[PDB]
Amino acid sequence: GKLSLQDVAELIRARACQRVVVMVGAGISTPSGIPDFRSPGSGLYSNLYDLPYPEAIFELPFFFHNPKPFFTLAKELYPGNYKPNVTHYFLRLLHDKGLLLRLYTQNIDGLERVSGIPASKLVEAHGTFASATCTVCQRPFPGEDIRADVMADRVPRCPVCTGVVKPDIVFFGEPLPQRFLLHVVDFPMADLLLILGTSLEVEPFASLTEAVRSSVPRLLINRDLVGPLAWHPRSRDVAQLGDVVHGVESLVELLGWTEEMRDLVQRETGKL
Amino acid sequence: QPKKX
Ligand SMILES: C=CCc1ccc(O)c(-c2ccc(O)c(CC=C)c2)c1
Ligand SMILES: [Zn+2]
Repeated sequence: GKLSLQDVAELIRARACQRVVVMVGAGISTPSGIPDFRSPGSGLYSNLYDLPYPEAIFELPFFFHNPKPFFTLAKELYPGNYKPNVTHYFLRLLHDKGLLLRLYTQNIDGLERVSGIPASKLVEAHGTFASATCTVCQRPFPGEDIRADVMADRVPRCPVCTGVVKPDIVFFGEPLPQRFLLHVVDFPMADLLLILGTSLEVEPFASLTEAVRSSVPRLLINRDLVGPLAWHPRSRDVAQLGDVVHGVESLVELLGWTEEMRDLVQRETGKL
Repeated sequence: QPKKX
């Protein structure tokens, strides 16, 4: 009696589901080659000055003491270093087709933006490298203005007060962005929830899977079944388990979007 | 506003 991946594909294709909310995480970053920095066994914590525990890289107190570890990751992730993958372009096609209500990302690689999805459709829940702020005088800076420093392994200093200029990444204990709270209007309005490439381990993001209406399908495309969905399953849940890219590729096939995907990707490659 | 996590 359960819904199938194909059932969900047909609802989308028929515009029966046309207000899709999407939640994404690191599983869509790793196909682009992004370091698996959410994994403590990432070769990143082999590079990394002297870091007491992985999470310190996004702790303000540690950052003020020693911002070099964070800036090593910043250099790694800075705009232009990585290209969006087929998962990102799938989401861009969903937008293009008039089906994307909102995409909530826990990622900081900016690949959703780079795929061409407009900012109106994005909730960058953990911030962005596109902009930075001085930690002392609060002066805002475009990310290009600290690029040369970041790429030269220099800690960027404010020209006004010599405070450290910190990319607009959300650190532990900081307010989530204002746009996060769009969830209170978006999730109740969604007619489909897609959960792509997230272990749903980082709270409070993981708990949003419960905020869709009880009748709305929730489709998980992920290597493994994730607790929030599984602990409290609903009758219209669907799980496409396996490599996230192969899962999206299956969905694109069922949707009939293979050619439109090729056209899009071909059109977008020049820009990068 | 709610805190990261
Ligand atoms: C030759 C080395 C490549 C290699 C092999 C295994 C890894 O986990 C990583 C890796 C993954 C995510 C990361 O965040 C980092 C840290 C940056 C050097 C390494 C790389
Ligand atoms: Zn300053």
